[PDB]
Amino acid sequence: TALVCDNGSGLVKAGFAGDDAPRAVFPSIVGRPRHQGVMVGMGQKDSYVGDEAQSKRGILTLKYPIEHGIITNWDDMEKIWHHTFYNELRVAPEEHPTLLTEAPLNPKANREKMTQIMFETFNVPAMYVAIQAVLSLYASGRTTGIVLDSGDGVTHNVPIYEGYALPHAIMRLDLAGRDLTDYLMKILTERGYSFVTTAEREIVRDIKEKLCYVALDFENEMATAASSSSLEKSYELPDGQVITIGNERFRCPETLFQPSFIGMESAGIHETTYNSIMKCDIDIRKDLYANNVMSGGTTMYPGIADRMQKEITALAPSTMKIKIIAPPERKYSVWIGGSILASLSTFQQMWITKQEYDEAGPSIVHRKCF
Amino acid sequence: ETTALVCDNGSGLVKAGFAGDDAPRAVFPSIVGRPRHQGVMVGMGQKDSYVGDEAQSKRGILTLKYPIEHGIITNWDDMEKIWHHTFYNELRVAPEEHPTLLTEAPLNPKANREKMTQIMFETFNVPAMYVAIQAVLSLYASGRTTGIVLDSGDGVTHNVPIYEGYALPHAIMRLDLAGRDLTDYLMKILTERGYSFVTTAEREIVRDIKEKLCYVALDFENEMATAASSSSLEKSYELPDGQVITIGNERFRCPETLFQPSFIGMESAGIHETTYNSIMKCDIDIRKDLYANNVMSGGTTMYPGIADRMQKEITALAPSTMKIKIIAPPERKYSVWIGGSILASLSTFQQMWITKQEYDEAGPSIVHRKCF
Amino acid sequence: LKIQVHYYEDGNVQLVSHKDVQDSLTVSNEAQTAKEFIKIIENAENEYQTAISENYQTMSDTTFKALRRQLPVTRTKIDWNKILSYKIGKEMQ
Ligand SMILES: Nc1ncnc2c1ncn2[C@@H]1O[C@H](COP(=O)(O)OP(=O)(O)O)[C@@H](O)[C@H]1O
Ligand SMILES: Nc1ncnc2c1ncn2[C@@H]1O[C@H](COP(=O)(O)OP(=O)(O)O)[C@@H](O)[C@H]1O
Ligand SMILES: [Mg+2]
Ligand SMILES: [Mg+2]
Repeated sequence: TALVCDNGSGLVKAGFAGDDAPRAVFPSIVGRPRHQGVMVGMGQKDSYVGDEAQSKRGILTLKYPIEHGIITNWDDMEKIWHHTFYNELRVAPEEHPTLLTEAPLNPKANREKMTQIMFETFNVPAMYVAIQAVLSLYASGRTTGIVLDSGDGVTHNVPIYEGYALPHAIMRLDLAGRDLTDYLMKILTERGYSFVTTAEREIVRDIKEKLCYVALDFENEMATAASSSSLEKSYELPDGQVITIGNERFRCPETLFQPSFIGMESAGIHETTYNSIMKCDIDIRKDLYANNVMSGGTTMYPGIADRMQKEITALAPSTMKIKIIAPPERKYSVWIGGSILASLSTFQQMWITKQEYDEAGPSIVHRKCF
Repeated sequence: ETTALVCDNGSGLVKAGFAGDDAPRAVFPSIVGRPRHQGVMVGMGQKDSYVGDEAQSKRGILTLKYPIEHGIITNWDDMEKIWHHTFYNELRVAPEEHPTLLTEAPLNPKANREKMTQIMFETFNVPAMYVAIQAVLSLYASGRTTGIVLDSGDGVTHNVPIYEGYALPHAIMRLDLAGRDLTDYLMKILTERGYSFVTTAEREIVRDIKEKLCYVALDFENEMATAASSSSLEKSYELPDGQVITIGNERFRCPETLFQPSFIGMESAGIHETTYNSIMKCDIDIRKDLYANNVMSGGTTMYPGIADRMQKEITALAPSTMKIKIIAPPERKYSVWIGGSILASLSTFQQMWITKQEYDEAGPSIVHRKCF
Repeated sequence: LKIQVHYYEDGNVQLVSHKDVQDSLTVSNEAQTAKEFIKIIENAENEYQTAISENYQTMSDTTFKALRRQLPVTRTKIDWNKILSYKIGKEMQ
């Protein structure tokens, strides 16, 4: 039984290949104690991984091992993988081949150290590394289209024609849900709320997941928000305090379309998608315009499909049919596509086994693997 | 002849005066004191409140309140009393003939600025008013146009990078750790030697001890080792009742919280790390001029070891080929006011005021339109 | 070495480039000096193409920024109600 593990920058989605849903979805954080321990009749650990961190975050400093898609801490990634294999899945990694995910346009040493760690410390019979947007297109039941994959660290625009990603048109924007959480923390200071600690960052993340949305027209929404309090919404804090936000609900996701709100040079996701389409040949542009597929949790705002349709319709020629596919399960779409790919009959001879790694070294992943 | 007034309303002090001067005319504490006992002698004045130096003179029979906490005005009637005592008792002017310039910390609530505009226009009714960031005024007083300003006072320590007069808003960082938290931490750690300070009048005594005796160590662990080894770093202070106290190693533990905020339980990084993060959030081609023009302003930057320690910490954080220069002027306790007088004395600032007719047309929300 | 490219879909864009490469080789029998000629041709043209690709990578931060920046140094759009606030900051030396 193969293992499909999606190590995102904000969540870990792992399970068995063949199931329709992931079995372990937990935050990718390592928490460490911050205060003085005075009681000796207690477990008294030094590192908390996953939900155990989120249940103890008020006395903990939280660290994300992945920052902007690349892995910064490898000991914490080892801890994440150990907790995934032994505590959330209850499996032995010596018996199961493991499928891994990787964002496109990434440094090669990340894949090198990933293969080295997965073959030297958590020894698997075989392993494979796949691109996330290609798997998200595979999970949607199509083989040609453009995938907008926006998660916690990166936003990617990947066009795939006949099951092959087009590497000369892959676009990368360094803006995702972590930057939106930090921008919401910055703009909640206008109403008097202070969020500083890493524990309160999770509270603001919950606020963003609960209350924010995407305005269809930004200037008209800002005009209506400044005319009456029909857009104000209330949120109850963990300590019982009640906060109210009126126009921060749609200003925070507007950084996806206006990235200069946090001071980034790149263009919005609509212009990024139009640039990724326009770098391709003319005879496939109709198929790429007709098959826009959303992916990831940052596309879960309840206004993003209509706004993206309006903006791409504005950018595209007027005789072009624009269709945007936003599946309701797109928070788990890389995992489902990996489950489809790992349960295929001819995929079983594409595994990088341990013998080829012994005969090659930590560079086989650039030749047998994409 | 309508000369402008420059008023700096900090968390602990009010620095007010006229535009064009090189020094503030009125520097007084931002406190309001009210009686806590009963009055048994009749025939006197016996007013219900005391503002400024008179509150500090009879602080033994008064409880003291600060209307500004961490850069945010919490009590508005007390701020009315503070501004009235500024205009009518410390400056002896009528604020109907002078436009006024006020200062504000960055990343503040919008309601504070709206209410400041409202109270200036229909209580102390002025022909014009402006609200300005404090760190850009510190750089205006320093004589530079590019550089990063660390303003640390009684409520807010903030870092603002300015490049050729352009304040860079995405690298402006704010910490709610300043001299009042340092005073409270020294008040806490003074109980190790048996000195107990509780009341709000004794907080002023502990603040005076901190101003007279504290300093920033170059190396903290070596300073702790030489404090434990010998009794050569101890100093003595005399209380108002004649008692003498002695502190040996509380002198450098109190401003170590500016570099290690975990002493008071805070998770934030130090002021050196905040400065390095503010520089690293700027453009890559302007970081040389920002590293060469580090400017320190405010009263919490007046410890006599802080420039060399900040130089060592930034040189540790910066790459080895970069030049780090940290500028601490001798008059940096009043630097926002001097730059405010420079800004208010300029010919091209006279179109930047918010006039009374504009407030009548637009209400108290034009301050988000005309002021940064 | 010369490259010329024209692309004119909705507007117009042209690229002209050339490079002069001077090196030396040893002289022996015909096969070995032919292999050395092919080797120096490979090691010149590969570096030329890789340098062209790396020059296209850093166009928007080094050379295009010298003509027009993508964003100002404030990393934000211009507030058109505050033009004098940008003009005031350069009058103090
Ligand atoms: N309902 C929602 N609305 C907006 N954002 C959401 C919602 N649910 C999740 N997110 C965001 O999605 C991000 C992670 O989604 P996902 O792509 O599944 O994980 P990863 O980015 O680690 O692959 C989180 O940062 C979270 O803020
Ligand atoms: N020489 C000094 N050493 C240490 N701290 C000082 C010194 N002078 C002033 N302070 C501190 O600076 C604080 C206020 O400084 P300042 O910035 O001038 O006022 P405000 O914060 O009200 O604007 C006071 O709380 C005081 O404790
Ligand atoms: Mg993902
Ligand atoms: Mg001040």
